[PDB]
Formats: sequence, C-alpha cells, structure tokens
Amino acid sequence: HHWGYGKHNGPEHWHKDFPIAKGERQSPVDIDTHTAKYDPSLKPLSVSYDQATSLRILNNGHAFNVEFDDSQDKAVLKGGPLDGTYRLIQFHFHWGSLDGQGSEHTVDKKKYAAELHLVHWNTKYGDFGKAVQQPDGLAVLGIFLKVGSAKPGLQKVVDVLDSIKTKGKSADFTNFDPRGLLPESLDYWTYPGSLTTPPLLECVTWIVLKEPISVSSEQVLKFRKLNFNGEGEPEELMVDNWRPAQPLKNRQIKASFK
Ligand SMILES: COCCCN1C=C(N)c2cc(S(N)(=O)=O)sc2S1(=O)=O
Ligand SMILES: [Hg+2]
Ligand SMILES: [Zn+2]
Repeated sequence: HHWGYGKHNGPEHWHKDFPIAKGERQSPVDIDTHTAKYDPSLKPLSVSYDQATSLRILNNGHAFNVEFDDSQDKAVLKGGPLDGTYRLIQFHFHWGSLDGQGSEHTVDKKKYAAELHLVHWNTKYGDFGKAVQQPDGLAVLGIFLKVGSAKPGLQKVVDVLDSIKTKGKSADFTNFDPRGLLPESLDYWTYPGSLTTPPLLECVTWIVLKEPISVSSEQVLKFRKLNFNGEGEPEELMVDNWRPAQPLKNRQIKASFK
C-alpha cells in the first residue's frame, strides 16, 4: 500500500518497495557531536531568500509543503559544502505527537520537537526531475524546532493550517518570507545522505543547522491537528511523520564550527 508512518506502512516497511532504504547513504542519522569532524575548508552558507516567491501550501498526506516558484534564481542556497547554485523549491516539517520527539536527525541521540526541511535542487541539472537522478542533485537545509517562545515568522503558516486539514487540500500562500524561519547562527553539520521519505533517493547533501529555532507549544500543537487522511475518510492525526536515524556507515559528518 502507499507508504506512511503507521505500524503497517511505516519506515520499517519502506524497504520492500524502495530497496534503497537499506542503502549506503540513508538519512536521517544521529549527529554524534564528538565524532563530527570540524572542517576549516567549509565555506559559510549563503542563503539568498530575499526574492523568494511562495506559491501555495499543500497537505500531501505525509506533511504540509509550502511550495515556491523555482523557475528562476529567486531563492537560492550557495556556499557551505555546495558547488554551484541550488534553488528553493519547497519546505516542510516533521513533528511528533509529544514535544520530546519529532525531529528526524538527532544530536547525540537527543530528539527535537520538530524539524524543518528547506529543499533545494541543483540548477546545473536544468530541472528538479533531473536533479533527483544525480549524486548531488539536492541540498536540504534542516532546522530543529524546540518548544519555547513563539516564532513570529511561523505564525502565517500556523494560521493557514485549518484550510489544509486533510490530504490533497491546498491554499494560496503567496508572499511568505522563509527568512523568518532561520535561526540566528548559520553554523552547521553536513554529510551526504538521502530523502528521509520514499523514494529515499540518495542525493541530498544535508546541511543541518546547529542552532534550533523556538516555537511555542501552541504553534506545534496546531501541526498535530492536521490529518494524514483525505476528506471523508477516517481521521488520522498527522503526528510522528519522521523516520528514525539510519546507520551512518561509511560516512563522516563534517562541522563548520569548532
Ligand atoms: C522523484 O521525485 C522525488 C520527489 C521527492 N520530494 C518529495 C519527498 N517527500 C521529499 C522528502 C524530502 S526530505 N524530507 O528528505 O528532505 S524532500 C523531498 S522532495 O525532493 O520535495
Ligand atoms: Hg540521486
Ligand atoms: Zn523532510
């Protein structure tokens, strides 16, 4: 059956239809801060989200995605461990049913309440479709969310959630500024990995920021009221839409900070 996060179609079952699930560079992974290699050759990240053009927000049955117009170099990510320019195409979150879980990546086994993923594709390849067939096609900027004070930049997103409660629903979501979701520091960990959801394609250069952003419990609570199910179907709360940590195998997590 189509994949999900439940007992019968969750992560532990993905390998059956997506054999790459047991591959060599699978994500997420536990970032062991004591084994991560500080690397001085890593340039600082260059986040140019000033001309970002958000188009809409959609509930796809696995999470809610905010999509952006990537027809041109509007919102891009450069520098860091990247060669070339990567265009922002969408961002989504993974969250849990309780504040002590939700993130996909963990830091020294610590799970955060949620994790924001800003998906970018390598312009060198022409289009998103070609990028996903390439061993450096995607760059996903991951940001952890911890329950504390409210994140004002996240409110516009929280306010529209009622309109996309169920699978398949979408709502116009223009003029959203993704910069309001960035933490203060751009320090990060980076490693070669994959999409954390099927098709689990292996070509994401993961860039996980060190500093998490704070969101109120009320803000994360609204995430938890979404539905995996489409309208008319039995209600299944959208929570715990995260993949557990995969074995690091033959990889090293580089750090841009000491
Ligand atoms: C062949 O088409 C593949 C399409 C993959 N896309 C959908 C996934 N759910 C997905 C998961 C992503 S994540 N969470 O690992 O960054 S990104 C992302 S995605 O690159 O925007
Ligand atoms: Hg790939
Ligand atoms: Zn994700």
